[PDB]
Amino acid sequence: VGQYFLYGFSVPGLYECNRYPCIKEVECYVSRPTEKTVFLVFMFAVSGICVVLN
Amino acid sequence: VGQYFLYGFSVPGLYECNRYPCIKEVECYVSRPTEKTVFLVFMFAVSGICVVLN
Ligand SMILES: CC(C)CCC[C@@H](C)[C@H]1CC[C@H]2[C@@H]3CC=C4C[C@@H](OC(=O)CCC(=O)O)CC[C@]4(C)[C@H]3CC[C@]12C
Ligand SMILES: CC(C)CCC[C@@H](C)[C@H]1CC[C@H]2[C@@H]3CC=C4C[C@@H](OC(=O)CCC(=O)O)CC[C@]4(C)[C@H]3CC[C@]12C
Ligand SMILES: CCCCCCCCCCCCO[C@@H]1O[C@H](CO)[C@@H](O[C@H]2O[C@H](CO)[C@@H](O)[C@H](O)[C@H]2O)[C@H](O)[C@H]1O
Ligand SMILES: CCCCCCCCCCCCO[C@@H]1O[C@H](CO)[C@@H](O[C@H]2O[C@H](CO)[C@@H](O)[C@H](O)[C@H]2O)[C@H](O)[C@H]1O
Repeated sequence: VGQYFLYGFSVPGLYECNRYPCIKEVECYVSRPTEKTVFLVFMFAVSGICVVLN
Repeated sequence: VGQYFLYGFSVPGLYECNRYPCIKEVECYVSRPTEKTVFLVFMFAVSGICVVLN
């Protein structure tokens, strides 16, 4: 449940952030999103299989 | 009238712009605003004196 609520399914390649150091909203880029989301989906499937067995 | 409507009185030292090349709104800085606005005010005063004489 925590993994589902925290990370989700897909990893956004493009992010928009606006904190104190940055004067206005800025656009940052993430590296290798596809591999991260694929492996996250695989981990979620493995956890679901383990839950079903339990 | 054209000078009053176009430029105004004060020259903003800080500008906020958002055009097609710039993804989001960005903050640009102007150099020597005080001298520009002072000389513009002097030119406006000279034009007003000339208008009064005319
Ligand atoms: C032992 C058995 C029951 C395991 C079954 C595994 C499922 C819990 C997993 C396997 C594949 C997963 C799917 C793979 C791909 C996607 C697309 C994905 O779409 C997006 O990321 C874009 C849309 C959105 O933001 O939801 C939404 C989740 C979903 C349906 C996943 C939902 C969860 C699924 C069905
Ligand atoms: C022959 C005689 C009638 C000439 C008179 C000259 C005036 C037309 C000029 C001289 C000084 C000028 C002033 C000098 C400084 C300012 C402050 C200036 O304030 C700002 O820039 C911030 C506020 C705003 O945005 O209006 C507004 C215009 C004003 C009153 C100017 C209005 C026009 C004035 C009165
Ligand atoms: C052992 C048990 C552990 C229990 C753990 C419970 C953790 C709870 C975390 C609460 C977090 C609240 O803040 C939560 O942040 C996440 C991610 O940061 C946001 O999540 C959002 O962005 C992430 C990526 O950043 C996307 O993958 C997701 O789909 C989207 O919803 C949630 O919208 C927000 O609700
Ligand atoms: C010989 C006669 C010539 C007649 C000339 C008539 C020119 C008319 C120009 C119309 C322009 C309309 O666009 C006009 O742009 C100016 C400046 O770009 C804006 O002006 C705004 O920004 C400028 C600085 O950039 C400030 O100094 C000004 O106080 C503020 O109002 C006006 O808010 C907008 O109305």
